[PDB]
Amino acid sequence: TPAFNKPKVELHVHLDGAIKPETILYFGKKRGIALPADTVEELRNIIGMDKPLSLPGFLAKFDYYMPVIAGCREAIKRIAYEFVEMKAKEGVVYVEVRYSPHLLANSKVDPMPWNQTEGDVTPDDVVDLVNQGLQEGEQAFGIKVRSILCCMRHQPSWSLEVLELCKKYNQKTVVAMDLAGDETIEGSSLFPGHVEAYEGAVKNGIHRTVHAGEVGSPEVVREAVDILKTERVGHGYHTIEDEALYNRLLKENMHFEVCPWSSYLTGAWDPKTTHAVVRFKNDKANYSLNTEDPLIFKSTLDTDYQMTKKDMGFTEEEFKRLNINAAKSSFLPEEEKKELLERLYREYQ
Ligand SMILES: OC[C@H]1O[C@@H](n2c[nH+]c3cncnc32)[C@H](O)[C@@H]1O
Ligand SMILES: [Zn+2]
Repeated sequence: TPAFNKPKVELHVHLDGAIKPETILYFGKKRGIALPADTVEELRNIIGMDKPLSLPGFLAKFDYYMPVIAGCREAIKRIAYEFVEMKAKEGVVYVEVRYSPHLLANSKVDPMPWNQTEGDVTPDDVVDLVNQGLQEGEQAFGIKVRSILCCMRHQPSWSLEVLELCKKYNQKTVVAMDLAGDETIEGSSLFPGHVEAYEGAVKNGIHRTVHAGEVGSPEVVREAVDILKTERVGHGYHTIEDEALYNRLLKENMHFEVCPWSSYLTGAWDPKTTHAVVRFKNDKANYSLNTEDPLIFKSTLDTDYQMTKKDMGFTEEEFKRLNINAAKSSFLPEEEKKELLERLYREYQ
């Protein structure tokens, strides 16, 4: 009994956080790289989370498997193809997948991630590989998929290259630029490289989204909106703490990419207090429901819908509403955006 057994739109999920324990296990053995466990079940209990951690603590779960995928063309392409398949099964008709091309390369990246040995999988090459896997999956499962390239908060030197990658692969799946990573790194939103990459995104027409306000204060969101110029805000739960900012973003119709389950598990939400999404629902705010990192939260898109249904009392009326806003707020060109909307209204009939 799915909470919302109808077509959905997902705007917030990381490719490297949506991998199958099985594929992780396959390449661990195939490359002879160690994993913390040798059974999908135990691998899933080590990588996955049962209780709230902190943002930096949760972020460490990637250390376990990223080395197994990074540097391998076959793996990079495969996880891209299998991602589409996963989303197809969840009943998602349009998705924007995000990831850091740098954390998957093993050549022309400094610092070299995961202590890898120089290879030939360049940051540009990883973008192309994901594109190919994404496209093959679209043909095979029939859903539309697009990508977003992430800037890492702690590594602003990578930022201008991410911008260049967005320019090159513009619409070749690539639709936007994101700022992901450790939100707690004081002043990370303001590092020159990040600011300059975003200034360039604005002048070159490249779409923008920024993780902000999951753990930081209203000010981090204010910097994302005012200085960085995001078109959307990843999370943004703390925005409501500044009635002025909240009400202003509400007026401009700012889109908040909400991830309920994630907010609880990253410690970002005290289950005693009313979840920010409730305020958004009541205020009729522009927001979407997202999974964020399904692998680590041992979850599915339905996890998040069920959660808002059971607690927070969401209805099908709201599920349809927020999905229309997600389609209106997607980074799809106008014509593709109309087609998506047409599709949903038909199926919501
Ligand atoms: O998907 C690109 C990167 O975004 C970071 N990321 C994943 N989930 C996140 C939640 N919040 C902030 N950053 C996150 C990860 O370090 C992953 O390597
Ligand atoms: Zn995220």
